[PDB]
Amino acid sequence: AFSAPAAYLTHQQKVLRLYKRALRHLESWCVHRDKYRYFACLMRARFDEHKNEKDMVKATQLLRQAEEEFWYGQHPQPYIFPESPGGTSYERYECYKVPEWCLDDWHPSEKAMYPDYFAKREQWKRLRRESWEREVKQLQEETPPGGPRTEALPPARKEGDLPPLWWHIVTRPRERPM
Amino acid sequence: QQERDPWYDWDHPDLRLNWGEPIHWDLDMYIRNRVDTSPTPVSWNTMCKHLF
Amino acid sequence: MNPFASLTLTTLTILTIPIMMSNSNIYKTNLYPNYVKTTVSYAFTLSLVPLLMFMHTGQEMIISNWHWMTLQTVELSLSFKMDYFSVMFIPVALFVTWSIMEFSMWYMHSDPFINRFFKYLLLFLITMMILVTANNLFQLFIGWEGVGIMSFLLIGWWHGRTDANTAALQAILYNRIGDIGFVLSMAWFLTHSNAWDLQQIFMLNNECPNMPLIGLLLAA
Amino acid sequence: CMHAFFKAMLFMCSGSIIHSLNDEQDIRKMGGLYKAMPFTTTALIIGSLALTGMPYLTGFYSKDLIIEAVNMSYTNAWALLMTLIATSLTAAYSTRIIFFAFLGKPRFPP
Amino acid sequence: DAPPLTLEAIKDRVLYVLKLYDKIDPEKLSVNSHFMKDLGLDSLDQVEIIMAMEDEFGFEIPDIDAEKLMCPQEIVDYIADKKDVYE
Amino acid sequence: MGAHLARRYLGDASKEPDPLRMPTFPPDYGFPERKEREMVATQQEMNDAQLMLQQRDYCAHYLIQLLKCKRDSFPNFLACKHEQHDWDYCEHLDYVKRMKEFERERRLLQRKKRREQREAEMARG
Amino acid sequence: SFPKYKPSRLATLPATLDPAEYDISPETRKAQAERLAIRSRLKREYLLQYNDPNRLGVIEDPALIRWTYARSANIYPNFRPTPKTSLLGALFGIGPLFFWYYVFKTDRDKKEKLIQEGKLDQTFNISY
Amino acid sequence: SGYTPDEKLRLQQLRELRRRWLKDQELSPREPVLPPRYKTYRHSIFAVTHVLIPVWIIHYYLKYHVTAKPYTVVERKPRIFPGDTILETGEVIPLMKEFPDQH
Amino acid sequence: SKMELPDYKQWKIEGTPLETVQEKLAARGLRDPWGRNEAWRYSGGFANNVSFVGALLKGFKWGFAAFVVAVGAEYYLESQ
Amino acid sequence: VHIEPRYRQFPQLTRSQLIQAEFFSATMWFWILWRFWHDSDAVLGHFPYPDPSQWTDEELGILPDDE
Ligand SMILES: CCCCCCCC/C=C/CCCCCCCC(=O)OC[C@H](COP(=O)(O)OCCN)OC(=O)CCCCCCC/C=C/CCCCCCCC
Ligand SMILES: *P(=O)(O)OCC(C)(C)[C@H](O)C(=O)NCCC(=O)NCCSC(=O)CCCCCCCCCCCCC
Repeated sequence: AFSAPAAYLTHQQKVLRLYKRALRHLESWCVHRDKYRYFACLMRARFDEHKNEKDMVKATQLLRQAEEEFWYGQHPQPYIFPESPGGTSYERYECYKVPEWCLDDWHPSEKAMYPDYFAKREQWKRLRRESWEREVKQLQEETPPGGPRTEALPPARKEGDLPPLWWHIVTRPRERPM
Repeated sequence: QQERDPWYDWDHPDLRLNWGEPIHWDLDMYIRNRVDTSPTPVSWNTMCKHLF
Repeated sequence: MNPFASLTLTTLTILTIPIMMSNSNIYKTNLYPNYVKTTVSYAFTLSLVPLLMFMHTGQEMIISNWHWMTLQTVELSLSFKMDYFSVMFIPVALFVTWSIMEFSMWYMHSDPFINRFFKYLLLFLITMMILVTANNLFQLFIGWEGVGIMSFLLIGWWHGRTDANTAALQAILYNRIGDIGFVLSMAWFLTHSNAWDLQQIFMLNNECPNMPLIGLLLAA
Repeated sequence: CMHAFFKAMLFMCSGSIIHSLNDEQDIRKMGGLYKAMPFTTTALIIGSLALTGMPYLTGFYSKDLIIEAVNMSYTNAWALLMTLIATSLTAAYSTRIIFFAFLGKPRFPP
Repeated sequence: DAPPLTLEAIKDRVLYVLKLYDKIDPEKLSVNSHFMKDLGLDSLDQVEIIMAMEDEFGFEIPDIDAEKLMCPQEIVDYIADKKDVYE
Repeated sequence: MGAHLARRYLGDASKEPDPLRMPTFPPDYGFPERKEREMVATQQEMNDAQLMLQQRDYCAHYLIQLLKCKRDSFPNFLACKHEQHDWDYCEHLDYVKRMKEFERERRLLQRKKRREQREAEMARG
Repeated sequence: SFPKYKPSRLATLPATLDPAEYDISPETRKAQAERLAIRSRLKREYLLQYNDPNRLGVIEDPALIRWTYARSANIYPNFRPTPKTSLLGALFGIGPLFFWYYVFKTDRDKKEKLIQEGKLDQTFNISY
Repeated sequence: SGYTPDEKLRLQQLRELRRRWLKDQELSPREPVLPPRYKTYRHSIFAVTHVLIPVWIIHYYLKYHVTAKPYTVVERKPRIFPGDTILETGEVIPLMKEFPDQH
Repeated sequence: SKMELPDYKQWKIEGTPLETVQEKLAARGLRDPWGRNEAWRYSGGFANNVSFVGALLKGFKWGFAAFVVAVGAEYYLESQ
Repeated sequence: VHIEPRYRQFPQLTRSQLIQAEFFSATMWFWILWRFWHDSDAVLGHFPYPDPSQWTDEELGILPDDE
């Protein structure tokens, strides 16, 4: 989520993702911890057996057959963490996330109810306003003429600058806002 | 959009859409609140045969 | 007057009372859940009394307090049927709701809208009581759809959860098929019996037919 | 009436389990709760016994009479057989809940 | 509800898990030790370490982000940033 | 549930009774002098007691007595055991009467089958 | 070996089971790079507008505008009378009308015939 | 494989900014500056209003308004058993006949 | 406040099904390195747990004693 | 009461909850045994089920086949 994706997954990345998914589904099948440890050791033994293979075509064929085996033997109801996309507690607190632009539409009485918070908020707003030109200049200087080849973003190269395109990442709502 | 990747930082996280990318003609029915086409552990024909 | 009717209607009204206080400083404070729970407990005892009245002599009544409208030869009035089913299910439901509300006072402590949660629970309780005590088909349908919409609102409690919204709309869809059956039954009963009340329906339908009974079965 | 009682209590027990384990609703991650949570354990055991028709609990006075009426009437044979199998499966899933939620070793985060 | 996390608590828990890993020597394990450059592990070992951390903290780290956590300090910073821990 | 179902379905339904048509023999067939059943409770008494139409059987007097006992000793809901047992015993006797009727129908049907088989054999011979 | 999984329209084919996922030509990699470049360009434009401090309003989406325009206003100008469109329109627009007309006409004719023959149960039917 | 130097540096800077932002999100000891403007007693006040007033109102409504038109409130007639005394007329409903008692 | 993590050296797979798993894997020629991280679950207050039949009979010992006492009291009262 | 969280250890239990759980389990078992002692006909039945094979043809009104 925090990392910019690449154009494709390498063979190492594919096999590692298959390894993690197979281990998780095996844990779903093997509920108890000792049984899961035993069968996970056997699974890693299989992966180690096929670890050293010079023939990339054969390695890809092994990966494909392993993927078919995983799809046949996957748990119909695999365990999902509550906050994970398939989880039960997924997106439950999205209705509680409110942004700071909505925060600055408050009435003067509401703002007066929090005098110290809004002073620091004004400091943050000044920091945002005093850096946008430097950020856009840095972005347009470092980009290739063809355009952005990837979604990655650069850091601040100067002692007094900020990383470009930082405001919403830094001021995103808390994971438990209310 | 259910088939679309949940771990990607979409511009519209709930709809799983980016700004500027082409919108499917049937987005109104393929939203996560509506018809799903994601793969299932059992084949569709097998499921139909078993249920019937 | 017999205390039976007074106490039953008092239980229903005191159930409805805290909703009127949802526009008040008590609703703005943190004492609202305890207030609603206390009201439900008092209603439970006040409904226990008519249960004792019934279990002694088997007292059953119908109360048509308010007349709504007369469609020529059909009269619709706000009528309640206080029989064995009602006087037995009301105290059980009130006891269960009291326990659930205390469990929710513990369980939903971190919810920013715990007051609204308790208001919705009390509204569901009111609609379910309307459904149970309803004496005619229109009031029964009022309770029917009231509990349906309260279920829809409470399933989708976390509005940012797409799965919650899907579940709420799915419940609405299936209950609307049931309501198709319910409306079929209501239309048949009115057309063939000139009534929507249980007394005249029972009097005139000595051999009830497949169309109304299948409508009722589909709704159920 | 009887089902309202014991099913409401069972749902409350499961909710207490969920809250105590940080919003975890998976019996594959529950475990050890028989001694970890005494009162919810005894309450859920009593509810499951009442649900399955323990000979003198709240579910006995309704389910037992219902089964007797089904067996003794001019009923559909397939309906009667399915009712009996459903009673057996009721016992089965109550055992599943108890076994995977309360017995054994912990499977929740440290 | 639950007590809030702290940077020290996160670091202690991740070092606890790593010291309970058998392939890592507890004596030479520091918070800046690299999993493959100076700890001598490999990709499957790192995947299992990330899975152990997921089990420890009760949340999932996506594969796109988990491949880059090659250091206990990196894992601590990732978890603190995701859980909004600043102290 | 019972062996009668097996006999009728996987066997001779002609010899087994028909529950929806029973009885198919005259009540005096085989009984020289048979006594009509005695009803204790009157129609007006049952109407006043408001017995359910299903409960207005030949055991209605015991049910009326049980209801009167329950109403009078209301707070003590455990004081009607003898009346409850009397009602249950009357219902048990009615049920065994029904069972006797079923068995009589079954053996009358099989006796008729034996008689018709004997007549057919005599006609053939 | 293991039983094969048959994709459907409402149960699609997973990526890990796609045969083309394991036959990657060097041109496939450059196609993926071009797609990533397009996505990165659009993302950069959107993020610049989104993080602009002086922006107050809605970042207009030409993709959304095109979708809403093609769904409503671009349909008739690109519609041609073809045998397929003619038959589908005739069926879906006329057939149901005649079907329901026949159903209701038959039902009402039977009811009126019963009324005239005087063997329809109309007791207590007071409201109409 | 791992972070590039640019990715690591940007993550470090963003994390520092985010931590400072949350620290600013913390409140002050006096921050919620509000504008100027026994247990049994509460139960007693709750009971008189919430229970006593509605029962008064509903009893008044039923006795004098609802039970002023016919058939608005209909009670099922009480069950009359043999060997009883109807109180309306001092009547004695007789007992049932002698049972054919068994055992 | 400020809870302290118990010393990590106390966690051992000995006297635990994890050592049986380790022996099976050693016979296979393999090893599992995450033994202790799961061995926290088999020691301490989680060491012993009841069976399914034992769980159902949680309060039978006191229940039967109270039942016997009540039956004796009822018998004495009926006799007197 | 404040229950301090445990790390990889059994939670801190309370004497009150322990005794309450034990009391209610004992209450359930006492109720079951007490009800079974008094009214066991609710489980084992109250009246015998007659055997129709032992009912005589004379009392069932069945005449001899030859007659
Ligand atoms: C009498 C007329 C009606 C008869 C039935 C007509 C069926 C028409 C179906 C409705 C069309 C749907 C339009 C849009 C509905 C809302 C959008 C939608 O598709 O919601 C999908 C939503 C989400 O799916 P999930 O399982 O929750 O997966 C979520 C994963 N994250 O699922 C639904 O709610 C759709 C359910 C529709 C059921 C359709 C068939 C219903 C069965 C009817 C026949 C059975 C009759 C019963 C006989 C009773 C015997 C007396
Ligand atoms: P680290 O960076 O050292 O990783 C080393 C890797 C693996 C990247 C190697 O350098 C490598 O690329 N080796 C050659 C490619 C290769 O290893 N291919 C084989 C991969 S798949 C394999 O052979 C193992 C699959 C067997 C297990 C399949 C699991 C299916 C069962 C799951 C069922 C679900 C419930 C149990």
